[PDB]
Amino acid sequence: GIVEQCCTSICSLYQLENYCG
Amino acid sequence: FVNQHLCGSHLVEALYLVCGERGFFYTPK
Repeated sequence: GIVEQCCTSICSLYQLENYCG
Repeated sequence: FVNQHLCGSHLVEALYLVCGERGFFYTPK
């Protein structure tokens, strides 16, 4: 999930936007 | 600011800034 993608690995705008409403 | 390791409050802040009025869901577990 988001922690595995953005915290324990390097985040990306692409990924963050997957979590927007 | 988004292309780095972002944990805890730093991740929430990035979601806030990116998503704007769309809002977001933060599910760490």
